[PDB]
Amino acid sequence: EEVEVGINRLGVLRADVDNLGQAFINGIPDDYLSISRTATFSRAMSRFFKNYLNQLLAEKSYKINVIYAGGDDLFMIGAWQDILDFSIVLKQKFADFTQNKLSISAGIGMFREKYPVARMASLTGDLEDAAKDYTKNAVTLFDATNVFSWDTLENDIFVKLDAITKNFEKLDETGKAFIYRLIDLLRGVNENQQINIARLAYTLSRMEEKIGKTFAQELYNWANADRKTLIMALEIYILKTRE
Amino acid sequence: MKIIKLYFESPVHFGEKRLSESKITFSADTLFSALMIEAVGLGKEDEFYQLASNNLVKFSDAFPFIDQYYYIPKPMFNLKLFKKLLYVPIDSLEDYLSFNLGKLALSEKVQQHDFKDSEPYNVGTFTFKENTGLYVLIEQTHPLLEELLENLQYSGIGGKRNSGYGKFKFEILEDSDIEDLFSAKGNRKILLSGALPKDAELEQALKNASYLLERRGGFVQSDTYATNLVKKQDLYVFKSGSTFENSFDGDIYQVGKKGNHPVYKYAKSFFLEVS
Amino acid sequence: MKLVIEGTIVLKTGMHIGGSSDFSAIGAVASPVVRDTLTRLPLIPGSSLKGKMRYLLAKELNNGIDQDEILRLFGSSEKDKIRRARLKFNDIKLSNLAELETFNVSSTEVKFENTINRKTAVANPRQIERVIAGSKFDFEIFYNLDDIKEVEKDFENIKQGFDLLEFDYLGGHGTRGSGRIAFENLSVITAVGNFEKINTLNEILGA
Amino acid sequence: MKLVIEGTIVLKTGMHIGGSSDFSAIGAVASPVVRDTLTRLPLIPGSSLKGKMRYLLAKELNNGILLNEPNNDQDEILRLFGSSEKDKIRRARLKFNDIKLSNLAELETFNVSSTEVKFENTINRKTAVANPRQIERVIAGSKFDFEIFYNLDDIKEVEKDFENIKQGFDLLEFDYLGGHGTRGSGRIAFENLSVITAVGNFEKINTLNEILGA
Amino acid sequence: MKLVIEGTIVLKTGMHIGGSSDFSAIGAVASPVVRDTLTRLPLIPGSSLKGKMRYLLAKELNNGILLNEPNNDQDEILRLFGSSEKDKIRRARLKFNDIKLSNLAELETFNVSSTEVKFENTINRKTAVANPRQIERVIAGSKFDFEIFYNLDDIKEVEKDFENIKQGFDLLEFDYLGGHGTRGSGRIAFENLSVITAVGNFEKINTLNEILGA
Amino acid sequence: TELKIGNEKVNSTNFGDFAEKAIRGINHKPFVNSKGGEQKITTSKIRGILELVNKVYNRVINTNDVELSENILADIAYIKVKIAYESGREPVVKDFIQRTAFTAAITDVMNQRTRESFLLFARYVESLIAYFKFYGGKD
Amino acid sequence: TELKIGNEKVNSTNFGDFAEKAIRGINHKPFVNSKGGEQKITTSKIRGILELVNKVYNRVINTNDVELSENILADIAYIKVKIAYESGREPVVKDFIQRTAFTAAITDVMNQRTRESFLLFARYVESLIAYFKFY
Repeated sequence: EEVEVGINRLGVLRADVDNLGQAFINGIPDDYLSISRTATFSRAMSRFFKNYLNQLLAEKSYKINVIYAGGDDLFMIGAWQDILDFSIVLKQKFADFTQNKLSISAGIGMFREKYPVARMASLTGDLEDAAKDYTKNAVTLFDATNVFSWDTLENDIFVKLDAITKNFEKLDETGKAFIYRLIDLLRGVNENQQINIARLAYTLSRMEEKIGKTFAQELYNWANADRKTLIMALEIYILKTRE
Repeated sequence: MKIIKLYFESPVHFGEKRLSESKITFSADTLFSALMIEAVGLGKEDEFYQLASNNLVKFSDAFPFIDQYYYIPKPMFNLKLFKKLLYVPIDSLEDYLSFNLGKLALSEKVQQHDFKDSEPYNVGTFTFKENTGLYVLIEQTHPLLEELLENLQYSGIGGKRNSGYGKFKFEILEDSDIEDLFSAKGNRKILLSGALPKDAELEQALKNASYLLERRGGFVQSDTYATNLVKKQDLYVFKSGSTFENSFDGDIYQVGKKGNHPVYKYAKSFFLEVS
Repeated sequence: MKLVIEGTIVLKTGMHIGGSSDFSAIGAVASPVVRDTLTRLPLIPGSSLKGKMRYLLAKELNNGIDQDEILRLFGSSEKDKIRRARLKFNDIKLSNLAELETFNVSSTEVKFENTINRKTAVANPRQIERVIAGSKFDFEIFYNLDDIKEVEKDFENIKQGFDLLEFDYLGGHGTRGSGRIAFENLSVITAVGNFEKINTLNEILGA
Repeated sequence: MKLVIEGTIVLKTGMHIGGSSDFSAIGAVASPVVRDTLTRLPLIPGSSLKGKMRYLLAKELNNGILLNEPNNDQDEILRLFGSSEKDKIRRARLKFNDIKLSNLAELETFNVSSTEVKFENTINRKTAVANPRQIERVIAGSKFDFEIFYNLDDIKEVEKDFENIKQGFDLLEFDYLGGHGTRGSGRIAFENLSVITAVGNFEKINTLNEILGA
Repeated sequence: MKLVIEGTIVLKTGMHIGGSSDFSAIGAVASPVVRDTLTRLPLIPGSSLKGKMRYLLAKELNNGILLNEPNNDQDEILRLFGSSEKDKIRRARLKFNDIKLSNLAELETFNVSSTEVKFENTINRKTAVANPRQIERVIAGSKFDFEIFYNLDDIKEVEKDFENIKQGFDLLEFDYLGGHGTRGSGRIAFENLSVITAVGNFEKINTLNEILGA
Repeated sequence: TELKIGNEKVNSTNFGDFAEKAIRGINHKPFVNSKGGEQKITTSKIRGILELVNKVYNRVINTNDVELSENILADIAYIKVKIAYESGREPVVKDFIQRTAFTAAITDVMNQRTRESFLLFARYVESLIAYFKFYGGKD
Repeated sequence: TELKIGNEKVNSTNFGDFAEKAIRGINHKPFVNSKGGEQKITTSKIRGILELVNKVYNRVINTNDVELSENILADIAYIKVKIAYESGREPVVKDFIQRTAFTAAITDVMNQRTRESFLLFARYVESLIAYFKFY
């Protein structure tokens, strides 16, 4: 009830570290071995997780509760607007902690506030397990149909959410029935294609005097080029612009 | 040696411990318990228990099978040496010296109340896809076993009855070229049921044993057992895909003493002998 | 003995039933209907059919006061009396999908509802997915017979429950135009063994 | 003991109702009337009729205003349409049904389809510039044969329940039923109202059938 | 209670209105009159009547000018016709109906049709190159029985509400209704205006009736 | 679902790009009038053609059968003769029809006489409206 | 929906195509003048033919009765006498009335006495205007 901005929904997070099993099948080789060195890696990873994650959630005042900690177990529960943008900085902090060697598979889902947490944890562990095999670095967003790699997430969606948020808040008479109609024609192009792309071109033409003579061109070329990363972008814009 | 293929029309529910889980097979004691509950249904209890006491209806536990491939769990070989693998074909094991059965689900239910709040509860399940299912293996087939199996396909193997999950249509389709593996004598034995040897032969049965204990035992249903639901004595069998040198032979233990009728637990060996 | 109750569920409207733990998109329907996890064809849980029959037996039988027959026919787990459930239900899948595509229409429709606030007249749209009317669900029920003297009484009080369900719904948002069923060509046939007086059961289901 | 409220609803104007709001053609009619997907007959839901009946009765069983939630309003309305409080929950004694078009053949004798498209527009006050909308609505004179289940349990309030459902019907006679009503659509009038038992004859169905068929 | 406003609308000329939804000959009239789709009688939609009396009332209730929005205008005019502003939604007290033709009986005594065709053209002011078109419009002297429902919920404002619905009718008397009105079509008039309570009897029904029939 | 109109076969996979290419060929190679100058087809007549199709497209939607009734085919033949008549009066719309072939498309609808063929034709025509408004067309 | 005009049937599917092939026959053997030479029917004569039909069509269209009015059949006879006057005036409208079976269609409209027969006749005539203006 503190987050009176977006949709009143509760998000949970499941995660683990990529390629960790092969990292312990063959830890350090013969020719450059002393005994003591490989323990420092694992203690650095463990102390990174516990101390660094506790400090990171402390310093930016996140509405996130934490259950596990580890490279195989990580479960946090909180507001979706606070754990969705914690995932990218989690990716960045574990990326530059590992010096871009070991990466993250993560799974984030969105839940009703009154919901059994055992059901949440099972469903989001399976959601991450959909993103886990995709191993490769990837995060899935609330469903097995939306699985994105980390750079795809960060770059593609968080500029195609930043552009949507930057443009549609400048306009007092487009948000958000036009965004709902654009979503409805965009999510249905998967089965029939030239019909929805033609209606999309026509309706981007007819809003080109309101949403912008530039903006409709990026909406058209983004819908042609990378439209799965825009339907999720408009979806999370809708979810964070609720009420 | 015989096969009983079980093609399921519906999602099934085989739990380990609770309701919200499921697994993809059911053990031998589950099948025996179900069959002699049906023999209670038709009044041939003691003859059936004596027929399983005298080892004429010794049988396996149920195993996954896809189209013309029958699988077993990976035998726990204690060699020098895939960790995400579960099953290997029974005619393809020695080369180890392409797997999709179905998808689990949580169909989620409620109990309605009139004036009280409605009570929600979730049931774990598994669905076999089209040309798949399960099968068991028996020895020296019996007409009474055929008479009792047809009463079980119309009353539900599985956990949750009568609403409305585990249901199947069985078919023998007797073996052609798999009983030779059973007759193939080998230097390294593989169990294929949740066996527990008797206390006489237990300590001689660990010369190279690579077993896994697995707790079995739950509540007890009847119209006349103990006037409320009681547990049974939990009995501690080996897991199916265990691996041995000394073959034992278990037996069927009475774990029900307090109620008027007894309660049994099938646990006897069913071996596959290889190199 | 053991008897099979056969028939079908011809649907007159609605049947929104159940509800899954899939993530509700903004998009299309939130709170979707229950469908099989592999084939994704709409089916009803046999537990919901079982529970509507149990409920509609319960509210009418011994009207004025649970009872024997509500446990004689549908199982019990009480601390004094425990009975095996005489019926046997299976989950019922959609049958006539071939001729429900001869009309070139989908198996499941999406229904668009809302409430309005009485205070502010602000609408609140919801989409609910439900199977289309005119579905036919071919169902089979087996019967755990254990006493010949009660077959006629059991069959006259399940046929009574067979017709009482036609005037009630089956699952989902019932009192706003859903779930209304009808039962076509109900019959009985012995599974195994051979029962003698199957004629009265077959006619009382055909009545 | 479990009754059927059988009658009909005729349409005297308009009535656009329902409708997937996804996207039409460029083309063509926006916001269609929802139909039965099988038989392609336009229908009213049980939800539309039940919500409109419950709204009007709670204006009259107040009397006058209604600034309330659907739950905490009355006793004689919760008895009929149901409530969902934590402990003061009352099972809905009514059951609404989906109501599909019945006199299609009588329209076919007049050789018209069961619905029309109504061209409407909007004039901006700044510019005198139109904004045409095409709205599909059913035709007037279509009859909607309907049946509402009344699951009787208590005898001392049947007469009160049926007389207030009669005043609910004749109150809905003077209001629209869904859609662009204040723009002149959706006006309905009820005919041949009757109630008939499930099996056999119950009792006092004549007093109910005279307070209903008024 | 609920107030039912009943009168009739005679036509003095023309009234071309609407546009179908039907095929036109090469031939002949394109843009025909909007008709009933069942009985093929002409109708003025209640939306069109609502739009013109709303525009004329909202025009006159300021000073004779307006450039605002429909949801952003006077409190009385929203009290009658309704709004959809995101904070206050005033539920519309008035409720129009589609008004199909009434006196087809007496117009067939003259053996005239229900509608005429108007041959009318455009002259290019440079080249004198003509361009003809045919417009279908309703025969003058046609009488439309209309019925308006008014939600009696307040007491203090009904006399205020019926002084400016009468003034709205009187303003639309001096104006056209639909179609080519500035070229001489759609001039209407009102007569036998009567108010009648739908159920029961409001006590101040007399002072409404003489503020109506004045 | 095939409709080989004048040069290609347009199923429900390759018509909107065909309409896009046809209009893009129009608004970069426009019609030269018989008077000296350049003439582009006005929005009002192409929209008139559009709702000329739509007033039977609104009747084809609410049908379940594939073979359309004689009423529908009567309206289709009427649409063909109206396309011919408006095509006859001004040559600009005449080679709009001859350039993006409605007439071959509409007579293939008159040949196949099936519901899905007319739906494919309707989506083709509205996509011509769409990409006429989009590329080059004033909005 | 029949219009068995003089030799064959044109239904409500190919009335435009029948007008198309009729006019296609006209403008490939155009009427040799009685003084020697070629002429076409002008637009005003054929437009007057269309208006002469559509005066009746406007009255017919909005009456749902399948039986044509007894007043309407009189106006169909007046169509017949008007095309008789114009056809007797000039030879080009004489064989334009002859070739496209105009009189045969109008007699069959007397014979059928149904609204849909007249409507399909008007369909046919406006398709004649359509394919005449297309060439």
